[PDB]
Amino acid sequence: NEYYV
Amino acid sequence: MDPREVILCKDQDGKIGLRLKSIDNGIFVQLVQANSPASLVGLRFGDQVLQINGENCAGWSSDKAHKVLKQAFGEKITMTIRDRPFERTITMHKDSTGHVGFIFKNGKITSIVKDSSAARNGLLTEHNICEINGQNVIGLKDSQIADILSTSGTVVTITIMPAF
Repeated sequence: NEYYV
Repeated sequence: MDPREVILCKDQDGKIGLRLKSIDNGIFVQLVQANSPASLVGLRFGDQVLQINGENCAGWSSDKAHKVLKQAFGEKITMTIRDRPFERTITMHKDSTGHVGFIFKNGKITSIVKDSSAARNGLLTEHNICEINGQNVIGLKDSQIADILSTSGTVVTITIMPAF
């Protein structure tokens, strides 16, 4: 997974 | 700017809680075990090691660097250190949606979102995230880093380093 932040 | 000296104590197997990496013919701190002597003297990921017991680290492999620590005589090891030579700091502002404007995975920035504060501030990809608003995030999972960013107020100040 990734995390747009 | 200048190098500081540190003095650490070994455990029984002669260890200090430190893994090192060879990069551009210098030696750099790659891992620092929790509650180790390395940790206590403030060594972090990205610190450059110039000397171990007065002996220059230049050109050494990490295997050589570790060997020199394991075979070092006595109870104290001295190191001469340059604090993260590669570290930079970027301050961003969350927009309306509460985002600063980048994608990350495994502590590395992988994409910059168009016309966000991360874009305006020239945040770069292929860079590890070291700290967010004082909080060290090296050795944390992506979810803990995303939660640190969430409860953050508007100003988000990250230190980064090129992955290298």
